[PDB]
Amino acid sequence: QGFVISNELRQQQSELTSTWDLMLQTRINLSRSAARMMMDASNQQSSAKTDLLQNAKTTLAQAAAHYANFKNMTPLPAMAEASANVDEKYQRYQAALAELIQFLDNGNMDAYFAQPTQGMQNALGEALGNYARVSENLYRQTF
Amino acid sequence: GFVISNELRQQQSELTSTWDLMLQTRINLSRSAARMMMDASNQQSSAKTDLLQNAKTTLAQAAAHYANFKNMTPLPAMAEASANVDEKYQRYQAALAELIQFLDNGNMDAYFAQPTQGMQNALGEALGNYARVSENLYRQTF
Ligand SMILES: N[C@@H](CC(=O)O)C(=O)O
Ligand SMILES: N[C@@H](CC(=O)O)C(=O)O
Repeated sequence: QGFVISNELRQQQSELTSTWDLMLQTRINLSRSAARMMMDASNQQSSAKTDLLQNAKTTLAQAAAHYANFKNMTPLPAMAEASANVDEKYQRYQAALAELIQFLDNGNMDAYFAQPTQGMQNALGEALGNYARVSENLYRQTF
Repeated sequence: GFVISNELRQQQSELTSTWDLMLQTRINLSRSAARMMMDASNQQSSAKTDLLQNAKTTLAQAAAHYANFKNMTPLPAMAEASANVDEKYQRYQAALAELIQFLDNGNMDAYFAQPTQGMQNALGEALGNYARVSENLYRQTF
């Protein structure tokens, strides 16, 4: 520990980082799945793969595993605002990604491309970037 | 308060940003190639050329962050060990840049055939190894 339980803040950032990266690979997988889905316009797309969609399911499960860990460890009262905003945000992005797997799972390319996914993602990154600031800024104080 | 721990955190944020932007580049490229398969009226929604262009941009910013990282160094043995991160980054960056020209030149065969995921994994580990060595090994050793 030390700097306001430095190790703690170090572990939470590790969990959030892995959760974040894992949600990004989930989106990559969906996308690679979608691009390969041959059912568009004047083109046969590419090697029809649903394994990639299955992968998406797995990575989202893994990201959910890490967040579950971030949520069950020594919660600091000062990080209460930052942590909740991280929750307004994670639940929305995780639900966005699942609306997507559900669309690719039923051939609903109507809804898949139309979903404003990037906005949901940015909002989480903002929340995550904010958690990082709070954990250091004026939080590195007292030692 | 130490020069070592402080420069280690600074480097962690530069790498995190690089990694994120390279992941963001891959996502932008993929969304373009998907939109490139049907080409259903390119516009605000079907921002295919626009996603290809954003991919060029996020990759350029990744490059910049790495610049800051390589533009500094006080740690001895660490760097020696972590020439691994540079190798893996050198590799993955070229992979992303090549996918941009394949997509740009409409070479879909080449875009899908490239073993991108293998190169990104290699980098993610190099990064996790950097953190392994930074943590304790230096975070305690000064
Ligand atoms: N809207 C979805 C699918 C797509 O546009 O390719 C996304 O942002 O991933
Ligand atoms: N090989 C490229 C394109 C694709 O396979 O979707 C990638 O893995 O990003």
